[PDB]
Amino acid sequence: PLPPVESLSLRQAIAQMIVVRGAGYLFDYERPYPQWEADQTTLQRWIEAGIGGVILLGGSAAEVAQKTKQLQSWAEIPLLIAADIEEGVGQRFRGATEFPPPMAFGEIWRTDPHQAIALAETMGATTAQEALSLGINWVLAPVLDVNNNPHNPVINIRAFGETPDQVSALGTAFIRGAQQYAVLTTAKHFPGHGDTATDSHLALPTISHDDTRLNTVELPPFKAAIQGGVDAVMNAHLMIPAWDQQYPATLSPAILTGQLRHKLGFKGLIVTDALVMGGITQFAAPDTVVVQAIAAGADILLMPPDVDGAIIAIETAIKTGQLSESRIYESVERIWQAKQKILTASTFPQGISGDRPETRKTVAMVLERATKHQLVKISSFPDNFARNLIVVDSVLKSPFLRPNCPAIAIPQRHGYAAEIVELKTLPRLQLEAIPTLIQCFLRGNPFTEKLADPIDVLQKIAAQIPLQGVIFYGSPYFLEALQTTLPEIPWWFSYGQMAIAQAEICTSLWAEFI
Amino acid sequence: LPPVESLSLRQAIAQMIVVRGAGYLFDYERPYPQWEADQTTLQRWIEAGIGGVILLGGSAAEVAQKTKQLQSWAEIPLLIAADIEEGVGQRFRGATEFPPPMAFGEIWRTDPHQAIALAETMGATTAQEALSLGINWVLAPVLDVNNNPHNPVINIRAFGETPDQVSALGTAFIRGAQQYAVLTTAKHFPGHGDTATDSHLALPTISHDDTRLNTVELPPFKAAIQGGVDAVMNAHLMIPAWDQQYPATLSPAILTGQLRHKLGFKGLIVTDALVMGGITQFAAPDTVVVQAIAAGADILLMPPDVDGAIIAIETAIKTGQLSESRIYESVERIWQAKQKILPSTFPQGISGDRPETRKTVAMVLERATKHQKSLVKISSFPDNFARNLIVVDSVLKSPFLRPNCPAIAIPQRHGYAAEIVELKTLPRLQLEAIPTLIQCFLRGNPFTEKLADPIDVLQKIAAQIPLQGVIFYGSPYFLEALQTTLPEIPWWFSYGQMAIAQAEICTSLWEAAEFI
Ligand SMILES: CC(=O)N[C@@H]1[C@@H](O)[C@H](O)[C@@H](CO)O[C@H]1O
Ligand SMILES: CC(=O)N[C@@H]1[C@@H](O)[C@H](O)[C@@H](CO)O[C@H]1O
Repeated sequence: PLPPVESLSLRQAIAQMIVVRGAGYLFDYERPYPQWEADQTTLQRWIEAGIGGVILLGGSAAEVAQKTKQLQSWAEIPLLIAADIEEGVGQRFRGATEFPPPMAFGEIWRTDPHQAIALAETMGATTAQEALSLGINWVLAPVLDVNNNPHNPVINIRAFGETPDQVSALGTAFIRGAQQYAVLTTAKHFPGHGDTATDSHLALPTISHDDTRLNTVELPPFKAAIQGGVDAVMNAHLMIPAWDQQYPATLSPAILTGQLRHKLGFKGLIVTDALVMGGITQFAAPDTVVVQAIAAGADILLMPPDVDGAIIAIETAIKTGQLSESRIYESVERIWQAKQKILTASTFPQGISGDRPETRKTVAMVLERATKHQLVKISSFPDNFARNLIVVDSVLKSPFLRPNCPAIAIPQRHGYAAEIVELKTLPRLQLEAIPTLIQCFLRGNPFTEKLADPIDVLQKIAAQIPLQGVIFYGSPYFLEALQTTLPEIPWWFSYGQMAIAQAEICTSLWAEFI
Repeated sequence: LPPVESLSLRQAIAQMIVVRGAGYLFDYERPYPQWEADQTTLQRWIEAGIGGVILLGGSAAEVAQKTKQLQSWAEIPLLIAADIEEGVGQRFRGATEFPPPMAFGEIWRTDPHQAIALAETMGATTAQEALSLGINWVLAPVLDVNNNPHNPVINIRAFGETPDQVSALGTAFIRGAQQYAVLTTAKHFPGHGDTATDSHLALPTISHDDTRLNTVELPPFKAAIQGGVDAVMNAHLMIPAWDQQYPATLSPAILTGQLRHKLGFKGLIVTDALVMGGITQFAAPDTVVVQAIAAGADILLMPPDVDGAIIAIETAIKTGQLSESRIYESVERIWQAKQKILPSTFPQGISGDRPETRKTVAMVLERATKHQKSLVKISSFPDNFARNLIVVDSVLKSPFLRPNCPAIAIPQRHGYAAEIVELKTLPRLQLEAIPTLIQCFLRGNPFTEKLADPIDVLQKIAAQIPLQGVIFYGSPYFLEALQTTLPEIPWWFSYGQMAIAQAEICTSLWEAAEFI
């Protein structure tokens, strides 16, 4: 059960407003990012001190099930446990179901809205159901950003489309689908990251548009989701000069309170986007940030750089009259209302879809319909006489490439043998001139300063080398420039980078056990 | 367990079979569908009375789920095996990963007493964590003596280059694991140590006489037999001196004569995986299986066709080419082992952060390490000014490389930006000229045609580039060539490829805003 609010000490109350960051992996030494991800002693200590929630990245699903069990066992007040699963729990945690990125659904809506809505619906339902089963009760999604800028490095295919109505529908469908289970759902990133070429992880972006446009494009998904009863809204770190010329949205009273809590009438959790992000740490000190953000009306501080001193800063702000105890508890009340929703509810593996056919088919359907082509069928050759050239953003970021994955195995049956290189390395690579297939896995994500421009390196290569064809996985936006730069060579494209998206494409083109 | 005679001849036969499966809970997750039984097949074969399963892949948590699942379908408890040579964590992450056996041999050169005590800790921690996950059959230690520095498949998987060295370390590992109820397996009799040919690809030819075999190859295996190793796995090797017509796997002279009789091994005699090209190029799947049992094997590991093996056996019993009493002899020995294996529940039993365990791993890596000069430091540069060139065998085969791993992160802080490339791509890559650090993780393993040989391509790069240093992880065998061919470039070497090994070496060369 949940204890009455006023029974908390001012410190326990403040602590609730803080969400820290762990790893899915059980042990300290497995942590990929020890700078940002607390160890067990620090995590237990925080939870026993009343920390409000934990956001987890990394680990197999079976592990997260084990982590969240452990984490919850240290908590007197049940923890909000969040993970960013946009593409489905499978995106974050191997062993759960990964869906194709939202922009894939975007396609289907253009052509067939009634069906697109319904897929997003079960996209949300399944995401919501598997999450509960891993012990994750807070889904930070849907992304409601309207992507108007082909060059947007951070949002890109994470988005349901380029127009507000497309995004409105497909985003509320997802919320509707998840609403079938008890998990918080999160609209992000207010008031939309849609238009920039700049990534707020790297630096502070500025969207120039005025209030008229802002209500015309950026806002409606958000309006829709709030009327929808989305549980939480995560703002981005952005300069919105038409609303505030001083502060980024994270720190602005006019934005978080004036525009959002008041004008749009959002009664849920206003959540700062991660507070360790380059965009914001560059703007102000970690303590200025926490206090100013609460001032601005944020209910939840997501991943503050210094947690121990942040609580202390808020305590000191409260004594110096810069904030008041009542303010803190208004935030607790909202936190209670959401912790109330999550307490009503799955034991791993039970609830994971797995080999369940109905799910596998839904994933395959979405890929198929969202696909884009020129039909053409390419050449076959004898063993290792040809080259399957796989080009990826980073190799440490390419989990979708695994031994015997369709993108490798299939072109191999046909004589092309795989070479895997990073797009940044390619230009400096001297290729044997032999029939060659190029598959680029490239898309936008967090920590992408600018998108991939394979077109130049490719044209150089079409002249140097006998291209059979080029497959693009991930971002669509470079097709326009591909058809224009190289009409000669046929191309195929899919939104999915995953094994089953690979299988579909590669098939259409036509011994090791350990 | 039920009396041995309660089993139908079909179930007796079935106990002699161990099939391959993946740790991942679901079918679509299997990286090797051809060899790895889907969940339906696995359930059918188990209910038919199959002897055991061998698992590959999955995190440790994933695997505990799997094994619980598999034992539930079995009336006779299954042997469940994985090849955890390097610690359960080699296979299923989340469990403990030890540096490879050779690193223990390295220590043994200068300080045998420690090296033996460390090896025993490796054995005990490995048995302990295995039990935790539901893995009762540890296929290890490898007893091969690696004489041949060019040996592709064994390489650093061996505890060393001499019989006395392997016997000591190998038996320690055994005595360590003997603190828990698990089967230990010696591999791969009569030792895969000296060949340049990987038996996964082709049938190795072994020209050594009987005397040489007893001098080098065998003595480790005897030490383990007197030490009580529960099972002995045999290699597919043509040893004419022993059998003119058959590989070790299919030869009664070798398995029955040399192993069972001459060495008096009373445990499980296990074939090497029967899907390997070394054996399959030799005979049809059904001949292979019956000739295997003929020669005295108690366990048929991963027969290429399972259902067809059982038929083929039943038939040969009819024609009396095999014998029914001969099937129950092997079931006797399987009964003896299963008697033993009859734990604790995951995450309990997993060492995790236990500082004794973490220090053991760290000490091994640290005492096994090699560097050209007493101590040397590398220059530092401004951000993204220099090059960190990571060279690996295969990118899909390199799980020790993850985002922000020390090998990437540490040089990064000193201004060397990451570039990852496969050794096969390297000689064709024209390098930008900035001071460069090269780290190649290259080692012997299953499915290796030839040992990766960087010496030539490095030498070419060395003349064209301001090379700061070369670091090798894995196989030691090219260091002499490095030292001779590039005496002016400082080098560092470590047996381990994992985070902790990168961390150690890289830190020593000198003295991120990214969260997702
Ligand atoms: C614009 C953007 O990348 N937003 C993400 C947000 O979805 C996520 O929840 C959090 C980190 O977990 O902050 C950012 O990394
Ligand atoms: C020479 C060699 O490496 N043989 C390995 C053996 O180590 C392994 O235990 C077994 C089943 O996995 O068969 C082969 O893959």
